[PDB]
Amino acid sequence: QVQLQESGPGLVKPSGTLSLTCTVSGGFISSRNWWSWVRQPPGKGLEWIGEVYHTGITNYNPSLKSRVTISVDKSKNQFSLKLSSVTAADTAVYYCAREVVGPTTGYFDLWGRGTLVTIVSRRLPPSVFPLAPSGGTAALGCLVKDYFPEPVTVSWNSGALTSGVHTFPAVLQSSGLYSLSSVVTVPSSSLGTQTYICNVNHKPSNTKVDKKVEP
Amino acid sequence: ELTQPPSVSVSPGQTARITCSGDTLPKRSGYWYQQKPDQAPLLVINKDTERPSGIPERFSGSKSGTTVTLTISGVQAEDEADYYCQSADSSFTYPSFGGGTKLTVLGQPKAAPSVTLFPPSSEELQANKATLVCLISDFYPGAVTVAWKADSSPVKAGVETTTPSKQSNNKYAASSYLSLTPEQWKSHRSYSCQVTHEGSTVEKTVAPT
Ligand SMILES: CCC(=O)N(c1ccccc1)C1(C(=O)OC)CCN(CCc2ccccc2)CC1
Repeated sequence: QVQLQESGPGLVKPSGTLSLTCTVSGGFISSRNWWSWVRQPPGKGLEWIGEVYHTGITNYNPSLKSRVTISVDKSKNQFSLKLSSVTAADTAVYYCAREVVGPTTGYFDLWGRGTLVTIVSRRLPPSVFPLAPSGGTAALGCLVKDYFPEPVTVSWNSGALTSGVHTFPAVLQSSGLYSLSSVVTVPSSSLGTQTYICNVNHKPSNTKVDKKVEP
Repeated sequence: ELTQPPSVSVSPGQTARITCSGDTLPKRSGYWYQQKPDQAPLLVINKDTERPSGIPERFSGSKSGTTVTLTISGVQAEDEADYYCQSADSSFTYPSFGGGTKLTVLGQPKAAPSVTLFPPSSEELQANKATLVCLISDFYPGAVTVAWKADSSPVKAGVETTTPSKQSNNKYAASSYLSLTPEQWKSHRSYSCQVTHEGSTVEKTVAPT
């Protein structure tokens, strides 16, 4: 089956240019389908950006049409999106998609996984604080304090620890800054013996921290 | 150009009807997509009434001129998702999308919250700051109240509490943060987080090391 995968920078400066590429695998760019880009701001609905045929013919959303470039490159079996003069309104998850187009109707029959692109103007790096943890289970965690904008990713032990992990939704404080916590529930017996490290990444401020959580 | 209701709620095993209205539906047809959190949309009804292979038989579609409807029979908790209708404009130049309908499945069993309360980290105190973190998980329905106490006196200032949000197991999670000065933290014998849920309370207490 055909698979689509977006790639490209996840952070763009205001008035800069967003640039994404869709790699098509398992089939050819050359076909009766059209290839498109669709975006979805966090918590909002879908918005179509535009479409391209394998010959290069393009057709864009008129509300974006001056800022959009969609291109095809059959040698690499890819198609790409450039969105110029970006603002905060352009922060969204971007999806590449395949369209099935008939004489009078069309629809979307295949989607990439989506990639978040954030237009970063103001930013603030978080502080990362361990939340230190008898029998039973024990809770330990990491507090990611006072960052902007979203998002932050948290993993544990480089992704080797997944069972018992709960990363809570961030709080928007009255300061206009975000905080979040991530907690692992582990057997109390493994504390003195197993090392626990929370891997925090706030890409907008390039805050990448691996914080050891000890008793 | 395409109109669908922002929300629909049903009980497990009932039938959900999601409508989509638009003057282009007769000529340009309607297509329905299901979208779950952190996932791309998935086509569940093709060209008004066709179900793709691999879509459960409880999904069906119908057409009524300027309106098309997605019907989900015997709704299950796993059907909770956003549903988008899609068509095209009258000139067949551009796709059109509805705003999306959030389908909520009610009838989940009541569940009491678990509470974890953390004191300020030594690292934070060295930064001349203090945050207490109260984490509340695995409750239902998704409404809780949080009350902080210094020793046994209510604390209202410096409290930041999230709106409960659904976890990947269909229960709710929330968190509350209490900011203090290091002096406040060391002055009192303890601080408590009191979490109330459906008239029941759970309380956790922490104290300076
Ligand atoms: C060669 C010119 C050409 O074909 N088209 C065209 C028309 C004007 C300008 C540029 C390109 C289109 C067309 O007419 O469909 C054959 C215009 C519509 N596009 C489909 C829109 C769509 C996408 C997804 C869901 C629903 C609808 C497809 C191409």
